Formats: sequence, C-alpha cells, structure tokens
Amino acid sequence: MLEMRIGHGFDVHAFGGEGPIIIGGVRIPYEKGLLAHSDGDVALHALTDALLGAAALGDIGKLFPDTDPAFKGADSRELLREAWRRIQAKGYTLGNVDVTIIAQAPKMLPHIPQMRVFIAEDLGCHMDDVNVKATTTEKLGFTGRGEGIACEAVALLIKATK
Amino acid sequence: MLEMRIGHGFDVHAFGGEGPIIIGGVRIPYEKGLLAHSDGDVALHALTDALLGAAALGDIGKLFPDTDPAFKGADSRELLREAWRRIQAKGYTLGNVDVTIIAQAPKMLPHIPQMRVFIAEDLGCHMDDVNVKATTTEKLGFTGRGEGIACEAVALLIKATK
Amino acid sequence: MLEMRIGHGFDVHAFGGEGPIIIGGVRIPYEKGLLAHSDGDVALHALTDALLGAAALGDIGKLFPDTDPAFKGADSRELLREAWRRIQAKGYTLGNVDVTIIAQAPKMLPHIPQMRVFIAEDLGCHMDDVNVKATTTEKLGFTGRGEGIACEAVALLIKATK
Ligand SMILES: Nc1ccn([C@@H]2O[C@@H]3COP(=O)(O)O[C@H]3[C@H]2O)c(=O)n1
Ligand SMILES: Nc1ccn([C@@H]2O[C@@H]3COP(=O)(O)O[C@H]3[C@H]2O)c(=O)n1
Ligand SMILES: Nc1ccn([C@@H]2O[C@@H]3COP(=O)(O)O[C@H]3[C@H]2O)c(=O)n1
Ligand SMILES: CC(C)=CCC/C(C)=C/COP(=O)(O)OP(=O)(O)O
Ligand SMILES: [Mg+2]
Ligand SMILES: [Zn+2]
Ligand SMILES: [Zn+2]
Ligand SMILES: [Zn+2]
Repeated sequence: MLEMRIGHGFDVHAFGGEGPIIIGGVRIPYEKGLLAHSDGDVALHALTDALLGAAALGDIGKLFPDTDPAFKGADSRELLREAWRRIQAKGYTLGNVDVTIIAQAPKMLPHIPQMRVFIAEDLGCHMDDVNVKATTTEKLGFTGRGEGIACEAVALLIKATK
Repeated sequence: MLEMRIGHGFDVHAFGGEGPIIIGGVRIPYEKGLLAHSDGDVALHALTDALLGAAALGDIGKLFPDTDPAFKGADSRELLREAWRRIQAKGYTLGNVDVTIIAQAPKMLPHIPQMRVFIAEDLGCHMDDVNVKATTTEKLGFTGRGEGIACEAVALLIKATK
Repeated sequence: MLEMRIGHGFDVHAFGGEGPIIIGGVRIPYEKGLLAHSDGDVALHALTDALLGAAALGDIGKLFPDTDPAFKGADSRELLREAWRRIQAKGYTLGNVDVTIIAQAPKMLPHIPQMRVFIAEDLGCHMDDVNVKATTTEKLGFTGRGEGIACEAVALLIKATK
C-alpha cells in the first residue's frame, strides 16, 4: 500500500512599516516591510498550507492560531518545521514541492537559491525536491500596485504502509 | 497499468442581495449572499473543476451551461455528484482533494468539518481524503474589500487498467 | 525507482494596443491585444512554468530572460518546446497537465479544442493528457474589469530510473 497525495496553499500579506522583508526564509532588502502576526513570510506560509493540505491536517490558522501570542513575530521556519514534524508523525515523506511568489517587487530571482537551501533544510530533503519561482502581474491588481505580496505552493506527499 | 492524474480549479462569485451564503454545501450566516446562476457555492465549483480537469473532461461551464435553465438555483452538490459520476464512468477513483477558500469574511474554520462531511459523502470517500482550508487576503483586493469570494482546489485521481 | 512530480504555474498580462490575442497558441479575435515581451500568451507561460516547476528547473524568467532580445515577440510555443526538451533531457515524461484561464472576455470555450491540439503537439503527448478550462471572475478584480488576463496551470511529471 503506497499512497500519493496532492496539496495546495495560497497566502497574502500587505506591505507595512519598513525593514527588509522575509520571503522563503531569506531577508530581502526593500523600501517597505510585511504586515503580519508573523514573519509575514508569505512563501513559507503558502508552502506550509500546501503540506498540511496534502496530509489533510487543515492549515496554519488551525495549527497556529492568531489568538495565541506564542506565535507573535514567530520565525515562519519554526512553523514549517513544526507542521512538517506532525506531517511526518502521520507517516508521510516528501515527494516534491513547487512555490510561486507573486510580486511586482523586490526581485526574487537572486534569492531563490538561498530559499531552496532553507526549505530543503527545514524539510530534511534534497534541494532537487524544492522549486521556487516568481511572477509579476505587470502592474495589475493589489500585487501590481505594490500594495502586498501573494504566494502559491503545491506539494506532493508519499505514504508507505507498505 | 496504473495512472495518476492531477487537476486544478478556481472560481469567484460576487456578494449580492442577502441571506446566508452556501460554501462547501454548508449554509453560513452572513450580512450578504452570493450572486450566481447557482448555489453560487464557489468551493464546490472550484472543486468540481479540479476533478473534471484531472479527468480531462473540461469544466462545469462545458458540462452545465449558463444557457440551460435546468441549472438555475441548482444545488452545487448535485453538480458535483453528476460531474463525479461521469468521472467514475471513465474509470477513475479518488486519490485526494484539497480546497482553499479565499475570503475576508465570514469565518470559514467553524464550518470546515461539516464541508468535509458533505464533500466526502458526495465523492463516496473517507473524510481523510478531503481537506479544506481558508485564507484571508488581509483587506487587499476584491476579496479583501468584501466584494466577493474566491476559491481554489487541487485534485488527484487514480485509474487502474490495471 | 519511479518518481512522480507535481508543478504549478501562474501568469498575468495586461491588455494593450490591439489585434487578436494569442492564448494556448490560438489567435482569438478581441477588441484589444496583450502587452508582453512575447506572444503575451499567458496560457502557455503558466503551463511552461508548471512544467519547469515540477522538474525543479526554475521558471521561464530564468530560462528565457527579459533582457535577451532573442525572445522579443517570440512564439510562446517555441519556449514551451524548448522548456520541454530540457525537461525531457533530465529524464522526465509527461503524466498530465491542466490549465485554467481566468478572463472576463473573450470567450475561451470555442478555442479550447484547438489549444489542446497545439499543447499535445508541442508536448508530444496524446490530447487525453491535456486539459484546458476557463473561469470568469464575475466583473471583480483586474480580470473582471477587463484590464488583463491571468492563467494557472498544474502539471504532473514521471521519471523512470527504473
Ligand atoms: N475567511 C476566512 C479566512 C481565514 N480563516 C482562517 O482564519 C485563520 C486566521 O489565522 P491564519 O493564520 O490567517 O489562518 C486563517 C484561516 O485558517 C477563516 O476561517 N475564514
Ligand atoms: N473568458 C471566459 C470565461 C469563462 N468561460 C467559460 O464560460 C462558461 C460560463 O459558465 P461557467 O459555469 O462560469 O463556466 C464558464 C467557462 O467554462 C469562457 O469560455 N471564457
Ligand atoms: N518579483 C518578481 C517577479 C518576477 N521575477 C522574475 O523576473 C523574471 C522577469 O521575466 P519573466 O519572464 O516575467 O519571469 C520573471 C520572474 O522569473 C522576479 O524575480 N521577481
Ligand atoms: C485565489 C486568488 C489568488 C484570489 C485573488 C484574490 C484577490 C483579492 C484578488 C483581487 O485583487 P486584484 O489585485 O486581482 O484586483 P484589484 O486590485 O482591482 O482589487
Ligand atoms: Mg492559484
Ligand atoms: Zn501568512
Ligand atoms: Zn461558480
Ligand atoms: Zn507571461
């Protein structure tokens, strides 16, 4: 008995105050920062949700409530590793993941290798199983007007029974 | 010969008039309702499309035309079961599904268990094979301004030949 | 050793000037055209990214830079076949693809069969492995206001080792 499972995640955060932003674990210089209870790290959030979705464990909002102040300013990589620990406790292993950052700016391409390192590390997998890409929406929408950043992820999990 | 197949669906409806809304089959109280030829049930629509997409049967607009008044006010669960019947007639069985509601409001979390019951029932599967989650877009976009609700779904089908 | 891999792609282009638009390789009559370095063909772009994502080869922006004028006005089908050649050189074969055009107008349904022919041809597969669908966002958003067209795609690749 070998089971394969598909998952999908989507997240948005608004720009706010200032600092760098944090995306896929990488600190990226930018005129403004991300408003969140959190890292605001939309890439890891969308990814975490894709993983929980494939395991039918719900999503980050269920596992890590807005209400609990133990998650205020939390490293989104902590959340990813925690979510992943539980996924593994139900007997799943990683097939592969693919992430799509939707942002007008800043440039994501230079930071993609480092994101993959962080993600592969956090998921205890080889980098070959992690893909991250970016698209701009050509000045259209809330993304295109520089009001915020959106991100999607899909994930494939494997489970042996065997 | 064992074939696995991936599918994706996306849907949007605008808020309009009033009543509850219907999302994933669940009647959810809200100041306004959903404008549609239909349930307006964006969750089941996006899901139905994910399923038809994986089976290469097109989408709901092809199977259930806007033009046909036999679908006016139709229970979107009827459409889901009908779409699923045809999917099964081509020899597919369910692997798993994952759904992402994108809405500023109302709160989706309390209603998610009941949605999963409805979906699992409609697809003749165990609840373990159905995941539903929600994300807000933090007041950004048409979703964030409370103008409507969007939803995504991914699906994995299996086919034995064998 | 048999490996299955999931990928996701998303693209947007703004309407601009005039002419037909090109979507999934098909020339579709419309009051306005698509602004791009390219075909502007959002369907094939989102699809190309889904395929590269599953193979962990990045995305079109990495393979085919905005900076290189060898891609100005390029047939997006050339890019798809090139991206696919490289995917195959890493030893992958096609499982299936599913595409979702998000557009208020023009009507996509009549052109879907011809898109599938083009895609199946370009990917050297049977049409049964290619699905394309469309959704409108009911006048909501940049899509709903006729400012541009968005598209999503998911893809499943197979690799034998064996
Ligand atoms: N319309 C919505 C939108 C989001 N949600 C869930 O609320 C959680 C709040 O914290 P989170 O980390 O953003 O995850 C959110 C969704 O689970 C929800 O229940 N209904
Ligand atoms: N730009 C678009 C958008 C949507 N469509 C299809 O039209 C169908 C109308 O009813 P439906 O149930 O929304 O599904 C729609 C798409 O199939 C389309 O053909 N072109
Ligand atoms: N915020 C963004 C958005 C897009 N990108 C990448 O830039 C590339 C430009 O050409 P392309 O064909 O649109 O692909 C883009 C993304 O790879 C990026 O690096 N950062
Ligand atoms: C599943 C997904 C990704 C849904 C998109 C949700 C979002 C709020 C889009 C509307 O904003 P917009 O930027 O497209 O339009 P506008 O700027 O006019 O509000
Ligand atoms: Mg999407
Ligand atoms: Zn988030
Ligand atoms: Zn609908
Ligand atoms: Zn493009």
